[PDB]
Amino acid sequence: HPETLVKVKDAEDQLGARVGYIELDLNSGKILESFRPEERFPMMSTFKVLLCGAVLSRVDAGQEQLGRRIHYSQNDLVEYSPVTEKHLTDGMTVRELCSAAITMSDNTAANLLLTTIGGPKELTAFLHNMGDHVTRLDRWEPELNEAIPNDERDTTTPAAMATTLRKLLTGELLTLASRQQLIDWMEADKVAGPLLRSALPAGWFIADKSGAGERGSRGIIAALGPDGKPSRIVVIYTTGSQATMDERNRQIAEIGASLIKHW
Ligand SMILES: *[B]([O])([O])[C][N]C(=O)C1=C(O[C][C])[C]=[C]C2=C1[C]=[C][C]=[C]2
Ligand SMILES: [K+]
Repeated sequence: HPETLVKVKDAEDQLGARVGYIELDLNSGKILESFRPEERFPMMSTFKVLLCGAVLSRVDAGQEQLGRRIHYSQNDLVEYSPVTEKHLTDGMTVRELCSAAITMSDNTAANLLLTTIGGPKELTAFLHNMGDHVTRLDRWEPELNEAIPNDERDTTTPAAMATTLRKLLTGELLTLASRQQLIDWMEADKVAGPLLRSALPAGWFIADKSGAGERGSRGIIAALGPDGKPSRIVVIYTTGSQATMDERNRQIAEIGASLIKHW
């Protein structure tokens, strides 16, 4: 709905920065609304969903086991690792690491998982192989959140990310079991409350992943829909704002309220 673009444009005004937006029908894959669909933005933590997608793909092929335990040490701990810093002695299973990465956005968990699949190079190869030649991961946590202006490292476009998420969630790349496992991890959340979720009515379904980086970068990817069933994919990114985190959260949530209002 054009009224939603009014809100997206208002966000650019309020934040003094670029905002990328795309809304796709989950069933058909049809593009419903878009704003700067082909401009690059830092993915930030939203890449963690693509990461676990790749992990699940290996699980499907028998190259990995969700129950396999990964041991790590203090040397591996990077900034913001709420779950992993807690299990240094126990180690964590692949399944628990994807849960930590997606529900809490644990950064060390992402690095451990990246290692299991071959690193940023292999995640990019995975995406390229499935038809996405735009999205690219180049670095590890925490550097991949740098968001240097004009830098293409660790970026995607709203359009690239939206279609790739759609392929992972409803395409035939993953088995039904894995597709649901990925959706299940995205439905759980302890950090994206201020974003789309704050505008969502209680009965709605939402599977999402948020991201935050330097230079006011903020974003979220999600599959959502009324009455417990997702029916659309929404991707929103912004970078360059000097606004506070609460201000950025509010603008993204307002885009969500408009999306919901004109559903
Ligand atoms: B992901 O983008 O959520 C990983 N994000 C960060 O590490 C990060 C956060 O979120 C968790 C603390 C907030 C602010 C930041 C971050 C990274 C770089 C600069 C600012
Ligand atoms: K989530």
